[PDB]
Amino acid sequence: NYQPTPEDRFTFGLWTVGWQGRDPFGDATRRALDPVESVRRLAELGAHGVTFHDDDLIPFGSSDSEREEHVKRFRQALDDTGMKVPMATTNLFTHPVFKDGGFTANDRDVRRYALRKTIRNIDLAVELGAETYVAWGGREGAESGGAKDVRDALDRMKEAFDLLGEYVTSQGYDIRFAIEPKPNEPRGDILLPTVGHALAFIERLERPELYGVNPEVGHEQMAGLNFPHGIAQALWAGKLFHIDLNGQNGIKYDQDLRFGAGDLRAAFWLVDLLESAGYSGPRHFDFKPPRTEDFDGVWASAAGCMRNYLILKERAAAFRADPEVQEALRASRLDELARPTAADGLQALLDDRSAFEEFDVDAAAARGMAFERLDQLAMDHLLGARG
Amino acid sequence: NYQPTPEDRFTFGLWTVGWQGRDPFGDATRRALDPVESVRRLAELGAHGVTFHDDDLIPFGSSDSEREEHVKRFRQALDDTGMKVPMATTNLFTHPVFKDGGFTANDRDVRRYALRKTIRNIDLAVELGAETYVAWGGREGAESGGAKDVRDALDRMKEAFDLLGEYVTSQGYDIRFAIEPKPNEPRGDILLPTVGHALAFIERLERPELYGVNPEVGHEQMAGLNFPHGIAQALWAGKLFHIDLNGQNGIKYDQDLRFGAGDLRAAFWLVDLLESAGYSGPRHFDFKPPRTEDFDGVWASAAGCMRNYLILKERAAAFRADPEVQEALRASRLDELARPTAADGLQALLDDRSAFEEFDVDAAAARGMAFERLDQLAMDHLLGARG
Amino acid sequence: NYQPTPEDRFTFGLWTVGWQGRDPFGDATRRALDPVESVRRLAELGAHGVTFHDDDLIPFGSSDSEREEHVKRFRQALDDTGMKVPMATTNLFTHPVFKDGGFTANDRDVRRYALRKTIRNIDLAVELGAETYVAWGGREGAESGGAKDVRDALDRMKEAFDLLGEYVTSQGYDIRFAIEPKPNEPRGDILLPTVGHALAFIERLERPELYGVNPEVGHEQMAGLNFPHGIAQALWAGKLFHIDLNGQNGIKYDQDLRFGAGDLRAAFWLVDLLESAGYSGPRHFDFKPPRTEDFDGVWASAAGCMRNYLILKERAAAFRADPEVQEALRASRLDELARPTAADGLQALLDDRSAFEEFDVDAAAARGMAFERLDQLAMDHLLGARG
Amino acid sequence: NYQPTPEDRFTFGLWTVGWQGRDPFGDATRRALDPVESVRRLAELGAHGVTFHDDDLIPFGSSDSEREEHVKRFRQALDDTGMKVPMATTNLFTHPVFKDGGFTANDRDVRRYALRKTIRNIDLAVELGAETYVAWGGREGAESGGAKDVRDALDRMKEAFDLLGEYVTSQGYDIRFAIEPKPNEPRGDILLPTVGHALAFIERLERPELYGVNPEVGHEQMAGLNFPHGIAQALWAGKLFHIDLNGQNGIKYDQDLRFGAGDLRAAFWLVDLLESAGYSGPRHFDFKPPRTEDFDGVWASAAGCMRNYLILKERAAAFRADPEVQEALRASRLDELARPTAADGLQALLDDRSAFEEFDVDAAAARGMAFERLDQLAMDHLLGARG
Ligand SMILES: [Mg+2]
Ligand SMILES: [Mg+2]
Ligand SMILES: [Mg+2]
Ligand SMILES: [Mg+2]
Ligand SMILES: [Mn+2]
Ligand SMILES: [Mn+2]
Ligand SMILES: [Mn+2]
Ligand SMILES: [Mn+2]
Repeated sequence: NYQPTPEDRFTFGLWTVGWQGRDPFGDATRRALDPVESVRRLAELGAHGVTFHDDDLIPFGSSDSEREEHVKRFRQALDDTGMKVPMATTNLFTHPVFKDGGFTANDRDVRRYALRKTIRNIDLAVELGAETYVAWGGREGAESGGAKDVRDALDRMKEAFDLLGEYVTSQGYDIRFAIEPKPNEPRGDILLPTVGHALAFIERLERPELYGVNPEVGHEQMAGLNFPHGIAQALWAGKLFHIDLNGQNGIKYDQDLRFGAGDLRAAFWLVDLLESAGYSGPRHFDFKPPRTEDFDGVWASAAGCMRNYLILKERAAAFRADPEVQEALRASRLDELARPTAADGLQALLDDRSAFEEFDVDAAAARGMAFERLDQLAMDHLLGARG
Repeated sequence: NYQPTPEDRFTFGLWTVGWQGRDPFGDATRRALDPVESVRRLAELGAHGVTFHDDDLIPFGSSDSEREEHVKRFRQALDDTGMKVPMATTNLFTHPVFKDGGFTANDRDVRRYALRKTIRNIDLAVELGAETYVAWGGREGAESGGAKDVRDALDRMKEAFDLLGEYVTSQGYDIRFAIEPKPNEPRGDILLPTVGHALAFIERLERPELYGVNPEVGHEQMAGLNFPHGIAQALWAGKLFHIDLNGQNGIKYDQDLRFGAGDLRAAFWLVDLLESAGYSGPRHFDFKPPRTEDFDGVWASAAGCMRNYLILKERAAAFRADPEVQEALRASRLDELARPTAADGLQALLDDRSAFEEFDVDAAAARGMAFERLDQLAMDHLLGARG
Repeated sequence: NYQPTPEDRFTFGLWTVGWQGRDPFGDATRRALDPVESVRRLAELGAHGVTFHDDDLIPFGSSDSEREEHVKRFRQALDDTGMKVPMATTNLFTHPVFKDGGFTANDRDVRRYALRKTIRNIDLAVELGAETYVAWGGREGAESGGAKDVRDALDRMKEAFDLLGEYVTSQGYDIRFAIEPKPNEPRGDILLPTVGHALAFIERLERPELYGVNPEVGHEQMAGLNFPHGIAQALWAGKLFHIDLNGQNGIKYDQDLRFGAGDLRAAFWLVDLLESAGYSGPRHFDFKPPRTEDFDGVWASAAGCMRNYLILKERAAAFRADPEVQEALRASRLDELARPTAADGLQALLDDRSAFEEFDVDAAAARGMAFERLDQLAMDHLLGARG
Repeated sequence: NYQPTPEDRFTFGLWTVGWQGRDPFGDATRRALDPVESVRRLAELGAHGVTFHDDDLIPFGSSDSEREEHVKRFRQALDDTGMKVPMATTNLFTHPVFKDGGFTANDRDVRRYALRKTIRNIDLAVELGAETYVAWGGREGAESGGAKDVRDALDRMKEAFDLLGEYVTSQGYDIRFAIEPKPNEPRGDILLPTVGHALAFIERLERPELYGVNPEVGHEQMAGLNFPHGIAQALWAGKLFHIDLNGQNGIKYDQDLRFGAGDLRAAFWLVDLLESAGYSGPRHFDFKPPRTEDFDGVWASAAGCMRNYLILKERAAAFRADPEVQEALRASRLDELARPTAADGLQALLDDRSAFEEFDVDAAAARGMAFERLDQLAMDHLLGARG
């Protein structure tokens, strides 16, 4: 019941089920997984593919011969299981050299190094069949006001992304970029902190068509924002290239709980939106099995991610197909929201006495919106109190 | 000492000092102010100008006869004091007809009425010499997920702003629009909730050059965001058309405290940024004197807004003029942040062996950033524990 | 299906369904309800009783004859419907005289007035059969640091509550007090901001046995706290006298959505706790039907409060009775949490080599807690994915 | 200028300046410090003393032989510099055995081990002259609702603290316990999450006089609470045994910035309260120099903690000494707040017609509170815009 299949396009980062449980206050509680074991276990649970940072697969500072042997094992595991690699990314945050950032580090030589590290892994991503390259600028930011001139840093960030668009264009690579926003942690404030800031930044790049967003449930909620609303704005702009699914309990540290946990009604409205919009990209889980768990709990947590999506997908479809919800949407005038305000045009609007001179504002004000019934129907469907 | 003059460009909304103290849990504590009296008292305090909603100046429902008397009195008060009207805006949130929004109400007739109400006040704003027209969509949004399809709502919001841009260009008006974001309150979630979301939305308008942002200190802080960082991104995009200054203590209801209150160091870094970037627009206070105050406290609170700006301006200037701070900025490599990462081009960067193959990452990782020394110098300057 | 009955002990404040929709930015959207109509409508929906502020029932400044006629109508409506009045409270926040507080107003004469207003309504509460008297100190606090010496204010707050305990003891009234915490709004910070602060304060009253807490879902969540955890601490201390149920979407203004909305999984764990602890007080909804709604939406919202509680009660009971959840609780050692750590006593613990000298910390560390399976079983039960 | 001396009682944890910079997303940026070197560097900066976790001083797993050498070296360093050890604490959060807690772990054998580990370090703390023993239950709590029955967990926490109180009283030790609250991180929710919750819990211990709180600036601010207000309630209850000073920017991960950073006006009001109440304990800094810094920045950040305290102390003293501020305090009736509301008794209050029957509420409502003038004087004093 609610069994995931590869057609559901569920993907996992190597670093998700691979997380050893080291947090700001504690040591690791689990040993490291071989990426090959991760690929095989995830295939048996019904996953579609896996994603990776360069440093998840290739030990930092590996020689080229040493790099080749690491890829070849991962290689074979993907071949054996039919697992795809739809997305890859760069670790520009763990090594101490990135303590003030990669692309916007104050030191110029670190910025050049970060670009070279990124470009090497783009090559590898394309070889493995990745269609999306994610950038999470986790160290781009500041703890204090004078440490970072944000106008200069945005110049440096634009320069880096423009150079990367140049590289893939010169190589003829069929790959797009997705910026993953986060408001804070591990920096006090991170540049491009929300979906909105990232969307605005993309419009100033030299070729904006190459760049989209990879929003994460928990990151927008870390700013108290409505995640389905932000996803709707990304869809409206044509910029939802990828998505990170997990759970988060409000405004605190980045929890990365399994999808479904955290804010359950936001999860319901998110799945309703993705499915009714026909989003066809990967459903990627950027989550961390809590460090209380042994490895059997790791795979239970990963399976739970996939199961909760499938349950919510079923309830959202039942909600939209219910004839009673039908009528309630018409009663709340959702179909009128979808109609133009003034397709007659500006001149006609200015000459329409019914729009102002003779508009009965008191009668219009008395009309109820009937939102609370509509919402209780949605609650009933989520909880299985109707079908 | 720290006395404002009209040259400082301090402006205030009629609705700020005119707030009667009604909050969700309590009735008014102050009598209503005559707009003419506000203009005169504000001029006596050293203000540069005043701003208004249509309904602050002209009582809602006023006959075309009564509307003319109200503007005449106000124009006369402006002339007698000198005082300017740099910006105006529409009240699309108080009357019950707007309970589901103005531009994005589900009911089409409400949406047409909201546009007609706005266009009438654009005409009045231009006659009074306003250069900026502000839109705060306080009722655009939702409490529940099914009540608003956000993709349709963004279509309607774009339709509204495109029509307004058509109107002003057809009349030859030399006015620009500024969107004022806010994440929530009075709606559970408000559309375009942060500076970034509004900046992104503007790029999809038909004539994006006509539109910028009017960010408010407290509104970005209601999402836990760094207001100076968000202002920097607006400046970087060429979109800071106007600014609302006030105070806010973190993530809670919108407090609208006087400027300087709330987060004091963020106010310092904001004034440093505005003054160093050469922002030339109004320094506008969107604040509410607390309802504990009588009219003497109203005027004391308004004077405090201006005074705190002027103190912070002095300390930020002293900070940037200090040779020891200039040293510390070079020690933290802020000057290198301003340097192109790779003006030598993509190919040169790829061939530069010093950027990767022979980059000593451990030596680079060992470099201290000297940020804490720089920040304590900024502390000392703010507190006047050095000159 | 999921039909409320008076035995479920659901209660509503007159001010909940009576809320006219006036918020900080908008006028009322609904006319006022006669308390008699409220009592009759709520009885037909299956409610158990109603609660009131003095000012909900008796217009402020009513004469004694005028007071008598208002009570007599309410009176008869309760008699006709069998509705109970289990709780009442005082409005010490709406009138401008309370702008700096009631019990902790700086002005001594206002503090005496607040006590006299409270004592009059205690008499009325007892006449109507109330067993709990709630105090929400909504104006007790400050916007600025110097306005309120909190040690002096806590002295004044203790003095007020001690005097009230004296009054009911002298009159022989069978009634208890419950303090309703809230962290902020309408004051910048409110004294006793959380359940914990209120519990601590009660221990310094002259007769602590007379005082408990009335926690509200949304208020604890306004501080980002775990509401079920706080309710557990109140139960542990023997202090849960009353509870306010509603919904809240994280850290923002006090939304007072209908119960079930906001944080749905917290609602599930709250009902699980209340039912398994055998809480026998009223299930009181302190909520506000959104101002988008007409009166038919008001009653739909109120019915939804009751329905969601009953659905969650069913899912929580099914969760606890599931033999698979059974085993999972034993697998996660919840029964071991309920056993003493050292019932053998201090001397035996100090002499137990297995507790330290010979404890195998590495073997103990390797044990998984199996929390993620347990939690996915709970998710499955909430969503009706198992029975 | 603003130079610390041992008389100022500034103390630092070994783990503060000794933090190597490991965060959830990054490896260490600094080498480990020898405790003897920290003691000497801190003494050179003007510190009064140092504090420690057992595992900061003695490497975990040390033989009883190796443990003695470590303490001897440290005692010698203390003697050479003078330096005191006013408080000590137990690390019950780093080792993986504590992944579900120490005192409230579901596994009983872990709970017994946590007690034995703590009791060993109490003996060491007393030998080094510590007067306060701090407990931060960083791992007590949960990520999911069913993992922890909080009522049983509070039974186990009380059992643990009662046993510790039995131990110290049986040995004749003259040490007191201080509970350090925190709302979340590293657990999703931590038990006893705020100052109020811990104060309430203490009153249910067997010997409550032995236990107080160790509040931390950033931890209360992680719940959006007013830290000076919470300190005032701890003082009012006689329970402020110790304090942790640092900086935090609002509701996010625990930043542990140096004191003065974060919320600057709250730091001012905190220092005003501590100094005016005559708090005599240590001024302890629980902070982390940012991982961007080298060892020069570590020491600069520590010096900044002390310097910012001393600047704020001067400005708060000037504020309270200013005759114009004393005037403003009387104008705001702070002196009347300090007056008993009804020292004449319940019966006299009931018979006082001036308190209700003849109280002119509209005249009282008209009184301005003059809070904004008072607060701007406090501003001026903090910024040194008056003397
Ligand atoms: Mg992510
Ligand atoms: Mg504003
Ligand atoms: Mg309530
Ligand atoms: Mg601490
Ligand atoms: Mn995350
Ligand atoms: Mn505002
Ligand atoms: Mn509430
Ligand atoms: Mn901390």
